[PDB]
Amino acid sequence: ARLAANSARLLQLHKTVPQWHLTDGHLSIKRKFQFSDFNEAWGFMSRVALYADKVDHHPNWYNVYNTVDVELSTHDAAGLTEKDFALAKFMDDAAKNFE
Amino acid sequence: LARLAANSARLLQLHKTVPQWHLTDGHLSIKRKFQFSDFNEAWGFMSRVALYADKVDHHPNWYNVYNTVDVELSTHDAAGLTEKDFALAKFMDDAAKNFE
Amino acid sequence: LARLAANSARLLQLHKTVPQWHLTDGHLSIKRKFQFSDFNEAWGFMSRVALYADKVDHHPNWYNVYNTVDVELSTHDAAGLTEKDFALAKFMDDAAKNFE
Amino acid sequence: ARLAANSARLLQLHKTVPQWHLTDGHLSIKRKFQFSDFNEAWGFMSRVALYADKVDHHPNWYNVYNTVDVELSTHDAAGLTEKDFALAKFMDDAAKNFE
Ligand SMILES: C[C@H](O)[C@H](O)C1CNC2=NC(N)=NC(=O)C2=N1
Ligand SMILES: C[C@H](O)[C@H](O)C1CNC2=NC(N)=NC(=O)C2=N1
Ligand SMILES: C[C@H](O)[C@H](O)C1CNC2=NC(N)=NC(=O)C2=N1
Ligand SMILES: C[C@H](O)[C@H](O)C1CNC2=NC(N)=NC(=O)C2=N1
Repeated sequence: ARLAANSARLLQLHKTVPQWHLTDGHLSIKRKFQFSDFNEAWGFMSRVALYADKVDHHPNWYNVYNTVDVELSTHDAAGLTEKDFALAKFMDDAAKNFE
Repeated sequence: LARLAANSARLLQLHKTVPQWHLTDGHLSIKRKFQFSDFNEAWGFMSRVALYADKVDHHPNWYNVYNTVDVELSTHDAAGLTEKDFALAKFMDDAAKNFE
Repeated sequence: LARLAANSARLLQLHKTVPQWHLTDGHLSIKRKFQFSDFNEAWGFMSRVALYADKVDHHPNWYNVYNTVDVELSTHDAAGLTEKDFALAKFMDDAAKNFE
Repeated sequence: ARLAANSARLLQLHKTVPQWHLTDGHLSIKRKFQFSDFNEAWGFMSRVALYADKVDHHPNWYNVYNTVDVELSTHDAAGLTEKDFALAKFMDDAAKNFE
């Protein structure tokens, strides 16, 4: 179950994915990725897809062209869990390759 | 190419070909929401739409959660609908048919 | 898991479920060659197989040219066929069905 | 039509994609990509896919796990053309992100 706002464990995880913003009573984390074209954006998403289905944890993301806008939270626990941070972390790494 | 006009005859004609889609409001764009069994399908779906989109250089605004993919289409440089939006819409429906 | 043995009863039974596939030679692996209209389909196809493969951690050897995707499956750490190879094979056939 | 072996134009293109080997009477170019896992390999392939269908020119590639083994040539001209080099180049760039 579901990580608590300003919680010790929470802030400790959020340390490792600093570029992501917390909602709005710590119920989720958002971040907005920007890549050079759609081709890059897709390459990105593609890796995230493979990982997501693997660990059975999925993003809510909104792609337009080179933008990919993500908001993450554990549905089944109605807020943040460990899973959301492992995802955000993966995304951050995957996206780093494009810098 | 030239920005199509609301309830225009051209427009309504194309729309007839892609009936599952709702027009905004008015008639600035077209929405539809796909539902597949799982993520795996949804992605198989999106994957093909990706290929087509980069080909014809015209891209969706879609929002994916799990097995649902929620699209809204319109030519940005046209600030409304044009031919390309319906070209897309149709692919997309065909692509999505295979999962029925 | 345990390396399945040639013409073994277990083996033949699974194979019955995935009949379009040819066994090597002998019976170290299983081959099949998919043909779709275009590349776009083939990729839609591969895309889903990708998702599944990284999930179940068991991966194909496939060779893609355009609209044909040519697979050969076998558990490497087992140096022959095992359950996983047939799990795959079946997905793959289902995945590929949607394009008929 | 179809670039000629040791041709001036040929060697000049091949300069820009040095890591690729020439066949065997300059009929095509091969190269073997190696990534950390399949997840990376797919991210790679995914970008190459998008470009390929766009420029209507496709690879012959053979993926196993983290390996992707490519051989490129213009089918319709039975040998190398410009197209093969634009592809190889794209691949090289796409793959560079993983170093
Ligand atoms: C229960 C549900 O049908 C699936 O197993 C998924 C999809 N992946 C998921 N992703 C997220 N973020 N929360 C979930 O509860 C979740 N469960
Ligand atoms: C003109 C522009 O900079 C790019 O070529 C793009 C990106 N892809 C596009 N996608 C959509 N939907 N409309 C466009 O006008 C468009 N043009
Ligand atoms: C044990 C090994 O290092 C990895 O976990 C992998 C890579 N994926 C694999 N794929 C296949 N086909 N057989 C394996 O044994 C396998 N194991
Ligand atoms: C003629 C053919 O059906 C397609 O238009 C393709 C696929 N892409 C291609 N790729 C390569 N390498 N050579 C081709 O001739 C080619 N043509």
